[PDB]
Amino acid sequence: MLTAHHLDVAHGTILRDLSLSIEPGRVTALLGRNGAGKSTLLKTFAGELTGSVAGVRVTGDVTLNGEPLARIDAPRLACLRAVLPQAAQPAFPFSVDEIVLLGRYPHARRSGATSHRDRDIAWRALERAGADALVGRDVTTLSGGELARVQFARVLAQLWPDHPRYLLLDEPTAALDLAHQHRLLDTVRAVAREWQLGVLAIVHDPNLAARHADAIAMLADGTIVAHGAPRDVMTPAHIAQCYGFAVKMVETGPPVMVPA
Amino acid sequence: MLTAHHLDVAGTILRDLSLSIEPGRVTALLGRNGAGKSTLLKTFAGELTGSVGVRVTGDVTLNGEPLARIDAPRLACLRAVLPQAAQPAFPFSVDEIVLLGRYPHASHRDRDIAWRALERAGADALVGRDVTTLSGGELARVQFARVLAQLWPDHPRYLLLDEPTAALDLAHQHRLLDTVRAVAREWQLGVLAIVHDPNLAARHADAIAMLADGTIVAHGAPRDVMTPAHIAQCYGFAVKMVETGPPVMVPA
Amino acid sequence: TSRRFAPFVLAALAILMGAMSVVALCVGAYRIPLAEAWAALSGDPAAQQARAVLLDIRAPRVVLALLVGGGFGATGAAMQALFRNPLADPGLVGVSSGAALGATTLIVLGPASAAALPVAAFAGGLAVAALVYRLAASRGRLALPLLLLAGIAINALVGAAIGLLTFVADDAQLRSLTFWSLGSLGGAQWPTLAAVAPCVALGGVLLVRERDALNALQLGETEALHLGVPVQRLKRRVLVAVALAVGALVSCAGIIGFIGLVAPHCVRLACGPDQRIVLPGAALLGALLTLAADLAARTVAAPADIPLGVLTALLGAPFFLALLWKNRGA
Amino acid sequence: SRRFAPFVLAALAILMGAMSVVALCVGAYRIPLAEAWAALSGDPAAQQARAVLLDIRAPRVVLALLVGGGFGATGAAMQALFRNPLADPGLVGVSSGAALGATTLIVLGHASAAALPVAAFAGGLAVAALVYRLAASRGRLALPLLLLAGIAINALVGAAIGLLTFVADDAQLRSLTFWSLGSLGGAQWPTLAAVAPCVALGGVLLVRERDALNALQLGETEALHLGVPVQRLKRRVLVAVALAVGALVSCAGIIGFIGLVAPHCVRLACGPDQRIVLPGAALLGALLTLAADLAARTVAAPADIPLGVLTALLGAPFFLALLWKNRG
Ligand SMILES: CCCCCCCCCCO[C@@H]1O[C@H](CO)[C@@H](O[C@H]2O[C@H](CO)[C@@H](O)[C@H](O)[C@H]2O)[C@H](O)[C@H]1O
Ligand SMILES: CCCCCCCCCCO[C@@H]1O[C@H](CO)[C@@H](O[C@H]2O[C@H](CO)[C@@H](O)[C@H](O)[C@H]2O)[C@H](O)[C@H]1O
Repeated sequence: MLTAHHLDVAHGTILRDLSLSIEPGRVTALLGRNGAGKSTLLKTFAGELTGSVAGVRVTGDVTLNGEPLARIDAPRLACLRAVLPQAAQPAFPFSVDEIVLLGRYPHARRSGATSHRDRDIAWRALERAGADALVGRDVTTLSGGELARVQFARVLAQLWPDHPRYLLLDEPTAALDLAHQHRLLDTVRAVAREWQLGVLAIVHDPNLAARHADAIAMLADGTIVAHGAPRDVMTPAHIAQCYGFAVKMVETGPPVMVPA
Repeated sequence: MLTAHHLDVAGTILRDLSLSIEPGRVTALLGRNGAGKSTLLKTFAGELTGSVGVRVTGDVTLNGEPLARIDAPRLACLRAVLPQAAQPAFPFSVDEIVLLGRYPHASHRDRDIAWRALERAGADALVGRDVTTLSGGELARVQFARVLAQLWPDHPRYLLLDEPTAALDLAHQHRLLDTVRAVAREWQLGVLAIVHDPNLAARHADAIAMLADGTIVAHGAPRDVMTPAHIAQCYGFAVKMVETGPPVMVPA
Repeated sequence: TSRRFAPFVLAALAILMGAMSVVALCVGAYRIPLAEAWAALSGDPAAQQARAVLLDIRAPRVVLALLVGGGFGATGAAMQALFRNPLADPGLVGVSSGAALGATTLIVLGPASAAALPVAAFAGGLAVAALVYRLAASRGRLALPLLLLAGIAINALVGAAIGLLTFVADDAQLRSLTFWSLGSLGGAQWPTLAAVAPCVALGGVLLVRERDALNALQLGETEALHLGVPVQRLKRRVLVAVALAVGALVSCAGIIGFIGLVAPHCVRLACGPDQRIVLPGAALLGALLTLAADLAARTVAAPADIPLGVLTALLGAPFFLALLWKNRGA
Repeated sequence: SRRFAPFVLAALAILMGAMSVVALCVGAYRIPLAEAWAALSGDPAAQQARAVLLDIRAPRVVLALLVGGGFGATGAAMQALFRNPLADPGLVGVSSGAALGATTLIVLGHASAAALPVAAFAGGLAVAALVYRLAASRGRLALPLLLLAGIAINALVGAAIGLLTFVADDAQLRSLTFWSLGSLGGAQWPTLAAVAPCVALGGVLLVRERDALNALQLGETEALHLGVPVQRLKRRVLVAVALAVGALVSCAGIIGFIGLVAPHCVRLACGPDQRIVLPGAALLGALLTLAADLAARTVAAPADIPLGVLTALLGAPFFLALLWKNRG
């Protein structure tokens, strides 16, 4: 598993005694108000804060399938985890084909082999991202929604099964329209179940985390203040201290958070 | 009454669009990305009809007279725009920003208003702070206080929100939308706001207009408009509605 | 809604500048104490030659240093507001290049009236500052990115003409070009200041008449438009005012040199971005810094008279080294 | 998949070669092609035409190819490393260093005559290295801080250059002024015996980084997640650039828009993939410079126009063009 045990990250401490584990096959959604430290915790699971990169000091164990992250080379690490970020407007007008292929960079053997399996994976990843209509296109004529499908294609390409890995979503779901957001978190869950992949996704709408996550970690002031299935964690008292927001729950035919 | 009748904008991104913002009431505008929400808002603001390369046709009127015929600096005293809090190029104090709300009016009753604007927006602890030490939530609150400073009454004006709820937290985007209505009502003031979360508009609008491919496809109170088939042809998204005792939208 | 207790900062600089200014007259190549120099300028029949060295050789140079510093300080404050960016230099308008084109066109194509050189630099300064504006504006919307792109392109073409003209220049012409291009207040005489000063003051007036609109524009261009600021008319009025003051100054000082970046940046860090403080604030501090720089040249290596551009670069370098050290981490 | 441009590369090649021949058969010392072929063939009647072709005219052609090729490829690399088309090989401060190296030699002293490129070369690299050290923090290099360190050191450098120009005499002024204007009139074989391997090496380090460069143009954080040593690569690209551009400007003076223009054309022609753009740029760079330097030798002969002048008369319509391009 991908695991933080008694994690501290530090300018004071932004993460204080934090313990969370990402389970292969299951999707863990990360909730918290702005500044709660969600994006730090995720950078920490990426390994941006531990190794020959930083002055910020980190304490406690963080573990990927059994070894401390700090002992995992950025090249090797690029094969066990991938990060789907956000503000994807590229600096130069690459093609879609090129963006996705770049996800095969940590695998390309010579240095940038672009082998035939790689062009297939790139096509099959564009397939599951639902972006295969966009083969050819200049990435700068793409709506933010199309581009967001392409970046998802590219991050799948990097994790494609070959010869347990981890996918870290950094608020991928916002600025997608409604139907789009549910589409992506459904596919993410499917991939996580099919490839035995551990997913941590930072999500804004707690109702959205409720429908698509197997597990929820509510992060309040550098610490995880609730963890577990959407049924048990999603409660008025928890939403209360995580968000300062007085809510109530309501049923359907997964239960929805509602104000007042 | 701030009204658009048979309004076209140019390809063409708004096709034959009729809608009216009316004082005391908050209309919320819903649509998916690329539906022309932001174009229509700029149109009401008077950005595409004064003197400033695109084609606009139809009547857009503010309290009777056509927008095409209202100076920018007088227009600035009839409407204001909440643009979602950006941190300026240089480190002004919170006071200097709010007082800038008073620029179309400019002093002495100014400093008094800027205070009472800062208070209604719940951003008065922030006085004398540098805006670049502010979190985006405080920054949002201060920008809100600047727009209230601009529309403040003394001796029917309009407030347009270009997605100010954006990435405020859950509890603060609710406060802001509530306090807009509260001010819309007291100062008798027409509010048009682009909202992302359809349930957020349900809970705080008086009227919901849905935008689908350049044109309006529904208009009325949340109760009558928030239907699965409207959400379908607006968002291409299959939902159902659940009660509460404000009925909330849910997929499946 | 309080304030920041600036105006003493403004007052101090005015005093410090004024003081320094007075001492500047006594420490040039002609050394004279405050007493004897007062007496001479006040009509003492015993010091008719001393009045002539001070009122004819020293004064125009000290006054030119105040016009240059105050000029660059104020136009920089305006441009940095206009571009919402502390790195906008007054040069970018186009005007510096045209000065250097017109100055070199005249030095090298002789076929000399001492009013011929500044008038040429001033015409070229405004012409290429006006040509760059037309290339960027579309009758009539002025995108600041396009103004910068026209500038890059028109600057490439003017440097082509300059090097071509340099290439063909004989020894005397080359010596003017490089001297003028290192910046010097050593050409300062009253008849030209009669012409330069009203330009700089009229540019100065036009900027002041825009201190509120510029403050509103610091909020966002679209934000300011919503407040009623006519941001397109505002862009053009600042540029023509900057072009008019800088063009007058480069015409008789040459290329200098970092003040319009440094001065409005310290005044800002002391009093905030409020255009109502910064524009007179930066001009006082600019006049104070330029004069400190010219007092330094006429002194540190006496009797050599070191190019002023060299000394103002020795302010720029520590200023940007301070910026660097400050914005580590960030 | 959607991008077959190796014909673009191959075309640029043919056009470059073609231009090379055309440059060898023109023009100041009047040689008709018949005397040109006889001279190259060993006919003793064409003995002087041969010395011109091989000792005067060949070194300038090969130098123009080295200059244009070196600036195109390092433009290609700088713009990928900074993910901005406007990044220019000079930002390291190599160009000022060379100016300061060369102008302290012209104005003080001493030795001769291949001493001018060595001073210019040691000056570039030293100012390059200083600008690097001021920005890095042992060991993380932010590219904003690189620029500030550059602005600052170029301030300091420019003053030292201003002070030398000031105390210089009329002969020494004639030398700076023209040294900084650009020229290939110097070119002889022993010169570019040294320069060529210097820029031959730089180009090898850059091609050796092309795949990491492509990942980088996707995101500094994105490249980092794919396994690129983003810190080690910035330092690697910067050295290689400071190295070929240093050797180049040390014996050509300051030129002059090519490192911007050629990569931007191949990027418009073939997209941004570093695997095509660096050879493409190096190729089109060498082609545009030869063409420029040919015009300088012959447009006003026997005047030898500084080539800084001509390569600016190239950047002017280019920037004027992509103005006109991006009005929207
Ligand atoms: C805030 C920005 C505004 C700052 C204004 C700058 C102040 C500069 C004033 C320029 O006015 C000049 O004053 C000189 C005073 O000496 C006059 O010379 C006069 O005195 C000279 C000294 O001998 C004589 O040579 C001249 O004939 C005689 O005109 C000169 O004509 C006049 O134009
Ligand atoms: C990837 C880079 C590809 C670009 C190719 C450029 C490579 C240039 C390397 C320079 O090599 C030179 O070749 C000359 C050949 O002529 C030699 O001159 C020799 O021949 C000359 C005339 O032919 C004589 O004048 C000289 O004395 C004699 O050294 C010279 O020594 C040698 O250093």
